[PDB]
Amino acid sequence: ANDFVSPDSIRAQFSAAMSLMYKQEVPLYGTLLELVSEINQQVMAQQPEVAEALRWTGEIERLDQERHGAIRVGTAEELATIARLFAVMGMQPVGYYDLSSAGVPVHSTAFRAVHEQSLHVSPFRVFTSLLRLELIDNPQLRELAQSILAKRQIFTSRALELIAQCEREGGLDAADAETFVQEALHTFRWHQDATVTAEQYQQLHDQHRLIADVVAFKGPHINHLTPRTLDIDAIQLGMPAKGIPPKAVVEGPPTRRHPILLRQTSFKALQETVAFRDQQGREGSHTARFGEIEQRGAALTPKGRQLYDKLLDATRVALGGAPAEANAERYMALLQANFAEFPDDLAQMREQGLAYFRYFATEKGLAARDQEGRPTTLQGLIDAGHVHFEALVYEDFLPVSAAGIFQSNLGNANREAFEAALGLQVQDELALYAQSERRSLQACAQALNL
Ligand SMILES: O=C(O)CCCC(=O)C(=O)O
Ligand code: NI
Repeated sequence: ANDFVSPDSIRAQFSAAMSLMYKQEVPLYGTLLELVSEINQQVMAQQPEVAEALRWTGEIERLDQERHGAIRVGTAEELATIARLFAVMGMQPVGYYDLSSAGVPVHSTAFRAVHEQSLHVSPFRVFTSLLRLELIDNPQLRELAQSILAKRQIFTSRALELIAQCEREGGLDAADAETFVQEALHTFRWHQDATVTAEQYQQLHDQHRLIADVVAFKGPHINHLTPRTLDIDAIQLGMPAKGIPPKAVVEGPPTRRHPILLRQTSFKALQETVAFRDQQGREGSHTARFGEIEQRGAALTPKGRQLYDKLLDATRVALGGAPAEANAERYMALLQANFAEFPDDLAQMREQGLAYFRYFATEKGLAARDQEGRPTTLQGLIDAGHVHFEALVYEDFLPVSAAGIFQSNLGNANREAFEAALGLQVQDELALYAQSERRSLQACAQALNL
């Protein structure tokens, strides 16, 4: 037909380019990647069941480069335009996170691909928050932020041209995709020179460090990039030795044979300097960049997430409120005890409808595909070894803040306001998981001549 490259391939290239840029800016991220690779190879060598699970789902091939990014934007126009940028790469808005509950003036979505085959080529996802200036009570500070954000243009003209070209023509060829990746990178690069005066930065920062992070810079720099490890417990044991001691509180469920959602922790990655126009030849302020690591397990159904939320809430009530480093050991013990009630058996997770799964025809099943008298049900085919299943991996967010901006774990006027700013409706991640499960069953039925 045409010579356009796949949006999935652009996404993979963009993720790799973002990772190279971030590693140049934050060398301890490179240190983390080396540790992740070694941990992951150890798991696959020592745990054949994990290696086989990743083979069945195709995740073995996506794992090494799998990342998420997090960014914050300041205006509705920025959010709507960034949705168009991400669409070039097959990254659509999935989910709505209203973080005003946890005491942060933002609401968010995650831009990512949605179909198992797309995700196999690249599962790159960018959690994108929009600052809500109307939640800044001090009028003078809100007016300052609005004035500063209105002046900035976070996209290069060439990036905007290529986005419009992609929309009008239906894609980009390889050369234009390469140009697009490099132009898009400018939006996310770190810029030391703040766009405000030293005093303006001071006012923005004391209200909330997140407000200065958004308002005082040229654009939405990478807040962090997070690689995927197969064993967060193991990586935590290796991190202090590399100068990235992480938080003892691990967000998410406790250690499980069959992980659910994701587990996360964070560390201090770099102390950065911020420079101002009015105070040159003088010491500029400093700001910390935080890193993160995650392990991704099974996507949960509504019923599964209700159980997860219940047991996590019970853990927090038993602790007395806020999990902190000072009570980390007690919290982790309470977490393990309360989550004993969440089945840690794939067969029960499936039969009780707690997680999503993908199903696959086995070699034994394929060899029998012309036999009569085979089992008449899905369970019978599983029991006879004709169908194999594995959990469908979670692609979304608890969410958690590496920089400690909000309390962890979350998910109509606010949603309507978000979607009006975004320019479209967010997709339902749970519906998308159900569709992936259903597609696997249909492919299995065809492969087995059922
Ligand atoms: O912008 C932030 O502070 C955190 C964004 C959410 C996130 O990255 C995660 O859940 O891993
Ligand atoms: Ni993150």
